[PDB]
Amino acid sequence: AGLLEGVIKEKGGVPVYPSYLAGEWGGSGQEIEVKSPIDLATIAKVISPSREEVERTLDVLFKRGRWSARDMPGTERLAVLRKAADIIERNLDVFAEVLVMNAGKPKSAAVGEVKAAVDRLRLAELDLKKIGGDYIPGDWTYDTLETEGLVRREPLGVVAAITPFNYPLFDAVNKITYSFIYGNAVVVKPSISDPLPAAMAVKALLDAGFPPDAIALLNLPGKEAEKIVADDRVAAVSFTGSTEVGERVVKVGGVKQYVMELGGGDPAIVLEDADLDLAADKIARGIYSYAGQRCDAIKLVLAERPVYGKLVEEVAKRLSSLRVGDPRDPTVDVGPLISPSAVDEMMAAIEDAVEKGGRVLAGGRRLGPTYVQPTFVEAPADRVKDMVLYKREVFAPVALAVEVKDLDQAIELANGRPYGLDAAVFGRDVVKIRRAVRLLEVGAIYINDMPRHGIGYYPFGGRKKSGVFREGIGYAVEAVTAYKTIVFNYKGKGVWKYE
Amino acid sequence: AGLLEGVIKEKGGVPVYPSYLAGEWGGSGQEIEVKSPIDLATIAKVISPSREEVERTLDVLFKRGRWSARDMPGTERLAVLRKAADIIERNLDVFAEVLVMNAGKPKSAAVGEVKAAVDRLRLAELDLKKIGGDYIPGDWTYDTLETEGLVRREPLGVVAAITPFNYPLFDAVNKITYSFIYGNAVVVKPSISDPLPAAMAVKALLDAGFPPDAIALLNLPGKEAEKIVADDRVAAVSFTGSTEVGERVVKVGGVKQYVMELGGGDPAIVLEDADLDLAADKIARGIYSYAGQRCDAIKLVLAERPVYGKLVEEVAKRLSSLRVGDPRDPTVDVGPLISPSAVDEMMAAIEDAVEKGGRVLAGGRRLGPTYVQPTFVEAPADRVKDMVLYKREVFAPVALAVEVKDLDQAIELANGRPYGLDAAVFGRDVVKIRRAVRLLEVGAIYINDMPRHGIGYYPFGGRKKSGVFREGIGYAVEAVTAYKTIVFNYKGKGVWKYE
Amino acid sequence: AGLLEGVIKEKGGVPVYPSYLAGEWGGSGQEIEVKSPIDLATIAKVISPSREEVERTLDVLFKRGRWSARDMPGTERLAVLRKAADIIERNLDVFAEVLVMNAGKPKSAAVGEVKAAVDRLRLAELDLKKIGGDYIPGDWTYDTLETEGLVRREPLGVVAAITPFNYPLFDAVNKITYSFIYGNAVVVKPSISDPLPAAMAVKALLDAGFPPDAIALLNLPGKEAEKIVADDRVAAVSFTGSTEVGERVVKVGGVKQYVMELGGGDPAIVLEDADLDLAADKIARGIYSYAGQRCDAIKLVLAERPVYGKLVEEVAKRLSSLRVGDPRDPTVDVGPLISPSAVDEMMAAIEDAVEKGGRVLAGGRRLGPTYVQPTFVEAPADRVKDMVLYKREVFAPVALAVEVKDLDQAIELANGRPYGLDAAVFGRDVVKIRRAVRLLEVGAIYINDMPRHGIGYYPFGGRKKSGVFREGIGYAVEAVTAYKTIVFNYKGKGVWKYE
Amino acid sequence: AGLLEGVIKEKGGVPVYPSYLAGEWGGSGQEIEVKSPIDLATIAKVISPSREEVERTLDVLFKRGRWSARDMPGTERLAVLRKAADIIERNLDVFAEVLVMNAGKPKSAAVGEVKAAVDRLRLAELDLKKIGGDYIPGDWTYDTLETEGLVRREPLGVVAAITPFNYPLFDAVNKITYSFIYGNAVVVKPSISDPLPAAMAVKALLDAGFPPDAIALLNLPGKEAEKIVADDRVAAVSFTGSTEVGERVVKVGGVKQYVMELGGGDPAIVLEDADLDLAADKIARGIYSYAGQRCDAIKLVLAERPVYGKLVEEVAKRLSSLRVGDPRDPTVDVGPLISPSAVDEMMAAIEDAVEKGGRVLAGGRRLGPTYVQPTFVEAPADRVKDMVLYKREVFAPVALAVEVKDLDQAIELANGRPYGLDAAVFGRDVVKIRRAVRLLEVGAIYINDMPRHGIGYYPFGGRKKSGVFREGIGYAVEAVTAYKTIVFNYKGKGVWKYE
Ligand SMILES: NC(=O)c1ccc[n+]([C@@H]2O[C@H](COP(=O)([O-])OP(=O)(O)OC[C@H]3O[C@@H](n4cnc5c(N)ncnc54)[C@H](OP(=O)(O)O)[C@@H]3O)[C@@H](O)[C@H]2O)c1
Ligand code: NA
Ligand code: NA
Ligand code: NA
Ligand code: NA
Repeated sequence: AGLLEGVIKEKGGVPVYPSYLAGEWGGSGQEIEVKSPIDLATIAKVISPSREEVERTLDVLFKRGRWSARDMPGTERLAVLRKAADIIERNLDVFAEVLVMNAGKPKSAAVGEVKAAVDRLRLAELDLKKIGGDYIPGDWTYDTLETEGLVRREPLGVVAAITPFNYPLFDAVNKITYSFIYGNAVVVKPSISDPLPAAMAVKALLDAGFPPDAIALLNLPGKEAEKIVADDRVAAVSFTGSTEVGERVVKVGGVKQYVMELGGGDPAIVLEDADLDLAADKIARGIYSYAGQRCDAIKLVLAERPVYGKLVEEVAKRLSSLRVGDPRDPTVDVGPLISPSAVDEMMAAIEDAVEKGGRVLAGGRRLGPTYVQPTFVEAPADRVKDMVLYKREVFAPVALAVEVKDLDQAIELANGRPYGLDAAVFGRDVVKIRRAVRLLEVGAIYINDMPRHGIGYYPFGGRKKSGVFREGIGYAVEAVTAYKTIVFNYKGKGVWKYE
Repeated sequence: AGLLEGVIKEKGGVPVYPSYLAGEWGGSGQEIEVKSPIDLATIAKVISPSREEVERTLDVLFKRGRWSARDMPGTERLAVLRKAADIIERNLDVFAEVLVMNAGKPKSAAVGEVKAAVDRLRLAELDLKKIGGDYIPGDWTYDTLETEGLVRREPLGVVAAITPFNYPLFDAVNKITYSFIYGNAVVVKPSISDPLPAAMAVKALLDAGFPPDAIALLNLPGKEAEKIVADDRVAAVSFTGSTEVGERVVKVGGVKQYVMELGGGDPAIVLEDADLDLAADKIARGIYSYAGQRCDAIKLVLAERPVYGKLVEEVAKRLSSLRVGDPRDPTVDVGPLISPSAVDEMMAAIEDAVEKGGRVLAGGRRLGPTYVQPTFVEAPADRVKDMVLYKREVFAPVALAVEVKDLDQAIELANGRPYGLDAAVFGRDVVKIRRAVRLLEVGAIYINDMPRHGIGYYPFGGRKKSGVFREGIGYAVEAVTAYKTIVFNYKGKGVWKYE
Repeated sequence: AGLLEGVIKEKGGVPVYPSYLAGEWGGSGQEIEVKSPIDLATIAKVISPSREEVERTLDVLFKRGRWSARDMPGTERLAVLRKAADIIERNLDVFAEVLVMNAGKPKSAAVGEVKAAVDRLRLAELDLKKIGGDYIPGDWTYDTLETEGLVRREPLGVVAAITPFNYPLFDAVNKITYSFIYGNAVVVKPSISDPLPAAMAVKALLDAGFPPDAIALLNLPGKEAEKIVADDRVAAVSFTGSTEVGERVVKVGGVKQYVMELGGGDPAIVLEDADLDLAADKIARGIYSYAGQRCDAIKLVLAERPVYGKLVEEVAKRLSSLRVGDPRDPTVDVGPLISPSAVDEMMAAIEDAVEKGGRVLAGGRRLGPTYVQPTFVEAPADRVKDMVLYKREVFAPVALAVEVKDLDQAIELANGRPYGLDAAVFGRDVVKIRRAVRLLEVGAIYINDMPRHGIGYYPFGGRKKSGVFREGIGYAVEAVTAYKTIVFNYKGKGVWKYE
Repeated sequence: AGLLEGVIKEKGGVPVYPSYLAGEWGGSGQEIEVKSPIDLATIAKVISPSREEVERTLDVLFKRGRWSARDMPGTERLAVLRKAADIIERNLDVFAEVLVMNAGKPKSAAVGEVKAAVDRLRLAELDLKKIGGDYIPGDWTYDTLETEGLVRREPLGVVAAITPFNYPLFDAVNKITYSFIYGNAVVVKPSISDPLPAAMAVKALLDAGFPPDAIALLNLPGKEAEKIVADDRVAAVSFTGSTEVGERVVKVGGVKQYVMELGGGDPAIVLEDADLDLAADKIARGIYSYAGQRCDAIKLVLAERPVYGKLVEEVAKRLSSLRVGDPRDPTVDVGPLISPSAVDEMMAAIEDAVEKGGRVLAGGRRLGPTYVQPTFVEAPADRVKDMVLYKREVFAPVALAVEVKDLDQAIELANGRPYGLDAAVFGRDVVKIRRAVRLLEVGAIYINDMPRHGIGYYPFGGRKKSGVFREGIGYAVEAVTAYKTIVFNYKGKGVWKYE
């Protein structure tokens, strides 16, 4: 309704969302139920495209889309993105409501994501900061004398944007924005769990002037998307999700440009130096925000001997003084988890930690099929490494607390997990901070703040199992664009006189 | 002998080359024969490492190598590379001889490759031109106010360098150089066809001071290398070879940083504008150099109506006035092809073209199991697209000639092949050149010269089936290094006063 | 009136414009008459500040202005500039009218300048493209081992913007924009001939939120401004004007950062290669626009033997088929010159050329105290160098035409003038274009178009007598900002382990 | 002798050094005595060029030099610089001896400067890191659609390098290096006090292949150099010296590119946070090195209440435990000052401080016409600002010590001097360091180390009275090079299809 006026179809009491096939909304494949984690009820259905529609869509994106995007000058592409931002902003309440219902996101966080999407589109002007190239004069080698080089970038063509469930709106808008601003066409494949915010974002872009044959939104479940990733007309794949699916995506994709944001959690380190009030506050937030369903959620806290006591005590208080339930009461702090399955995994991970010597300091109580209390588990350094909570990413509001003798042990334990997305360090001493900055094997280190990618104002991405490459204003150009070198030969042509 | 004094083992009349296991030369796996394309005779044997030695080597590279390379300051790494250059240069004749014998490379081209390897090492100082980073002040967004960002690069750790047969020495030295200069350890896996130049380059590096536990040279045949690519301790794979193996490599590798130089041939375009003498000369060279066993070899010539006649006539004359045989007579122009199998493919591709309306303008005659004349085949535009010589890369001295009505048809035929490595354009008119530069889908375009990557003074790499990412002085840092972002939070700390 | 509602004072029938003293509009110094070149009539008066008000203003800019600008975060500075753009745009007709009346600018050119000013402000977002810095790791020298460097930019403080008469509105808005976006305070000193557009731009900026104590507009005549340039609180001087005043400005200023755009005219070269229709069209425009009162006006045309005839013939036709008179009839092409004195100089320069063998091909007739026909004077190469029109910049619609044997003579004659602002080259051949690009000693070379700085989308500035440094989106940051290096010492601190 | 074999002329027992006139050594102007501060004895004479020789030299540099430098490809320029480094290095003892005798430099510091000069030349390869340019695509504005921009740098032509007495060798080699590597010709004008090291450096460069008509060395006393600075053939002036002469230089020069390193001293701040042992050590060194005749010498120490006592006590001990006398005994720590006049100024400045409430904590005793003890004077915050030692730069081994309540007072007192070259901050807390980094108005801030420009590995330069622009590896290109923009117009030419 409203923005999706003539798109959505009320059939049998439940709104039915079609796929956008690079020209027209539609689809003739199986219909799929979309549910809310708030009550496990079916709030909508999405129409998945058939084999033939996928083939036809890719064919349109490749033969026409690449050129519609590329032949639309940057000044107009920018106007399209800014208009889209206006359209989403005036529809703010409706975008937010869908996030709250479809993703189980607390009202204030749902509003924050819509505003992030708006800002991202509006700041596409800043993405131009990394547009340019270089001139390489040839007289620095006898072999290249009287020769000359120009290097610039070019859009790759068709970019596939695969998105996770925890940021259904922002991630799709972000990927669409950086792919399009440089002249690419885009196929969006949102999570089948909450594909609704993506449908709304795309329509807004189409209403804003986005070349109709240069974008596609396909409601394909999991491995149904493999046929898109594996296709030669898709020159790049921008994927945000779990380490496991990412691995499958590259193996199916083969050679192409990839940006793989594979999350995992983040460790946070507290030096005897830290303002514990700031630290406790930021760490508590990092642990529970959106019920820990954030790639940059704090999963492990490492604090030096002299502050471990106070720090862990303060965080525990803050976590237990939270409010669970329905995401609507702006008084509530934590909503549900995307699936009861996710809560099961969390409970099993807490028992594991307890069996291995871990002790719950806050939470630990399941409240429903999709509800749980934010949990903080204390654990001795000599036993934490074998705990599931440490070796894996348990996507939920749960973190471990470990007392350490010094920075070297903190760094060592922080690097001991298989991931390397971000890390946080609270403290004041420049030398210890510099050491941690050099040795933490992660894409980004947050000094005196909890990790927060925001809209990518600062580039972010993983190391180790957390993936490869970065997203960020200006930086994402590297994943959806290729270099083009032009070498000019003026040997013996009289341009230079021996030089 | 000499440089390989105590390494090589004369066993049963044939020198036996061991693998370098990141600490000691050795190996206890199968021994493999290395032959010369000049006479199909066995000139040496290489010892391949066993499963256990591969495992132990990777373990050394990962646990110690990363740190030996990284903890050696750049100033010393540079001294190591410059010393290696001195060592290879004083052993020039011996490095060249091995190239001529093992690769079938003509004396002057073998000398050129050794000199390229020397220059590459010596110019590692220029690779530093892309060392730096940026400062991202946070006051351009209300959300990032009193915040601040630092972005820099870091070596990934262990880089796997897989190399082709056509540049056994330069490619290994190039990959080792750019991986090491930034602080990485490296596993080199050369072609099992001519692994000898690599063994000599590595020893020279080791004699020059290259951290002994930071490099490895494994004589593994084809799929034996898969276990290296698939290992999690290998953070990046730099591969130069065929499209097919590259595809297999990524599928085995999964998520990691990749530089894939997958070759294919290059098209060359001649406008009615061109100096035909320069064009004929450069195109003839591009067609026959090293018996067309160059990724940047000219495989297709497209010339406008008014110059097609003269141009094709001049190139034919130049190709037929060449001399085949043994690579030793500096009077000789073309040596043998790496295998008789490669010549078979070439002959079958020439008949195919003839059957589809193609006509031989020069060459076409096989001279031996590994010898053939450089061939130039004329073909009508309306039938060339289905010819094997057009649809595939026939690694041999053979190119098609096609008359075109204008630039648009030239561009269209040039883009019609599945590859996109380089393209050449001879002509003078700025407008037509700019159009071709924009529309040719290739990593690099050479204006008025045949395509030649040289030592990578200008970055190069593919598009389409030719691969992804670039190699070049300064640019290769992108494939063997990862970004690291440091975000500092000074909110409410009094650094700024509302700004 | 309107925008200047409570600022302007109707006194004795003529509007009186006060100076803005960094806080309040006012002034108690002599009043000065502002006239129109259209009828030599007094259209307004401006109040110049007294010695004391200049001193107090500088004191405010220095003690408070630097901090109001600097402590306003970039996000707000940008909002201020965008609001100012909205305000000027809705007042478009009024800004234009004042330009037509006060500057003698033809209606369509007056509208174009207001729109340029609007775009400049609106695109301040693009100026951020050159914001960043670099990280300089210290391990590339033994002396700097365990050391590290950060380099960034900082606003200088108080920037003095001195502007010419030919672009009274755009130049002030441009200088104010680039100085303010980086955090500087600004003192604007417009030409006393047409200071009205500047007063209107400043008020619009103040209405938009520009820190009131961070900007100043002083109506000081010529050498009265010297006291601003010579003051130590002025850290930078951005000057656009004649070579002579620029020289005086630096000598008075002493050591400080300078951007000196000193104009002079531009030469245009036509190769036998050129599309003469495009060339004739563009060159005619370059000669007459705004009655040649443009720093980038074409003052000399050099065409090779074979096209000289047609080219000069076409330009002559176009120049004589123009319409002079009052700048209001959108049917009119050329308005008056700023002063009768300027027309006198032009007539004397035409006779000089004639006396030295020059022949008028178009125009030559004076129409009034401030009116003249666009003139094109033919001249033999062997005598042109001593003609006033060649050795000087005669700010008027007048250019020389000279036939040349080849490119080398064209380049030589083009470089023979004492200026080096821009040069234009029409032709197609890449080699001849590259040669001209290398040898023309000018800040900017326009290929196949007349020179036009526009809003500085491409940086521009002089060489030789045309000055030093550049203005342009992103580039002007170099003149109003200084570098700041931070070197960190971690020697023996355990950050690095010998590296 | 040796290197200066056939150049120097033994006349009347004292070696006579001629000027190098861009082609031949010689000169026919007045001869001038060069003395040693070690014994006030005449150690040599230099021949100054006559009016005519200055005119002829400039004429050679302009008409031929610019082209000899520019037309020598970068690869050869680099070889020239590296050869020069070899030549100076093998003549190390002789270069050092002359520094010790002519400049009064302690043996170990004289050796350090020769080695700095050698490294500078040898690392000219790193200056290439800032060679490149940018491509500015035109589709981000409707006005620039189908347009395109290339920006690169070009040498200016003839650069004048004026050098101070405190680094007679390094400063000349540094300026010559960065001016020449980019293709400029250079006129060197060394201090008339110690012009000998410059003569030796130039000869070495000439022996190494430096284009003979592209360099000049003129022994002109003070204002005799004005005729070089004021000449239009000199496109840039690189000046290192006092604020006063710098001011005179620009006023004489008028419009041109300038790099003005005007020194002044540096303040050092010690937070209650600092390792006082490191601080005391570094600050003592910063105060006395080369008898404080360093632009980056510490002139003021500001330490917070709790460490002021220990810190000042430690520095005093270190300063008084030094050894004065003759610069030869490697056991000696401090040699003489360049002139007795310089010592007079120092003594008068110490009494002034004492009269205004200052108290000597170390030194204060004059030992001879050119000898003095390193002095440390304590002073109350409420009276220091009016002391000569604070308001001026007393080029000598003398600094003030002031106790401060906190960082804000330290920052305020540090910014209270009229200079702004460098500042040092010792401490650990990131927040206080960041605040000081933002608010100290200086070109460079050294964290936990004394200020040391070294060879310019990190760019350096002044703010306020300390001058404008920077010198440093890579950065100096900005002062001796100008931008060149090439704008290509393809409007309606079919390159782009509406974009
Ligand atoms: N900012 C930096 O990076 C830096 C580095 C090192 C030194 N410095 C500063 O520079 C000064 C160095 O000592 P210095 O005593 O030799 O100072 P200086 O007198 O100012 O040195 C001036 C240089 O300019 C020449 N000169 C003097 N008058 C001139 C004129 N009217 N026109 C053209 N050139 C003229 C001098 O030649 P004569 O010798 O013939 O008079 C000398 O070579 C100190 O204040 C120091 O702090 C700054
Ligand atoms: Na694939
Ligand atoms: Na893998
Ligand atoms: Na001054
Ligand atoms: Na001058």
